[PDB]
Amino acid sequence: QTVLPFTGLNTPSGVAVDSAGTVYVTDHGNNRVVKLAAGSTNQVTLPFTGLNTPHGVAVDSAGTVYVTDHGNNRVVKLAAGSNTQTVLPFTGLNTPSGVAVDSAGTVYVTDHGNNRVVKLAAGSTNQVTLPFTGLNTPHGVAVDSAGTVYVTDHGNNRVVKLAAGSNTQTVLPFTGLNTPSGVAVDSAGTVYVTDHGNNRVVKLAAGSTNQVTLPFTGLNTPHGVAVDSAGTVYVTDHGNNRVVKLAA
Repeated sequence: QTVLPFTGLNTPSGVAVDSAGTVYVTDHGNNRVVKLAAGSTNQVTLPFTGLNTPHGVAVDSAGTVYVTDHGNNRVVKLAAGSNTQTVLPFTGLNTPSGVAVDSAGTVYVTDHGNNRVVKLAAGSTNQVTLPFTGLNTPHGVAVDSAGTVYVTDHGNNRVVKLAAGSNTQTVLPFTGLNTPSGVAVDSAGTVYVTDHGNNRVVKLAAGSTNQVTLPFTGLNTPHGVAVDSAGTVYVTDHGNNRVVKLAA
């Protein structure tokens, strides 16, 4: 386990990693989003403005960065190479937490306060509610290359998934979870979950029934998880104000 050379993090929450290995962190307690290029020792503050207790972070294939501005019940994005953020036209959000973006630019948000997950096609002004059932304070969301949507049903200690267009969810065969937070999915379909209440990260290969505990050490109320193209796993060790990683 390697501690990434971020500085000054305060209760960090969301984490994402893009195709170049740049790691994006929502520095929730400082109302900012920072990033660290692969192999770099100096973080960069992204020119977001007006954030308030931000939570989730995502990056799409064009390098646009999306942040759940939780305290303001909104989702904001910033194109790579741009100074001017834009606000996504979501409506009626309440303490939203996670955000994910698929290969078509569709944006998915866990509307945590309303026990629902909503999505917005790129350029649309009309969100739709995904047909999840029985969610209870959902936290994390991820979407894979097939458009399958994965959600940590935090209040119910389970992880559920919805195939693209599918009408009822599948409960993933995790076991023993406790207030799970972040979720990530790698290129092989392996699902990674921050088992926040148990201070651990677990993973489940696609179609497998037996989860595996990753060898992180000393985690304290961890929040987000991300996995890059090399299979390296990144975790926001929220209670310790750090981001740690495990190479495969």
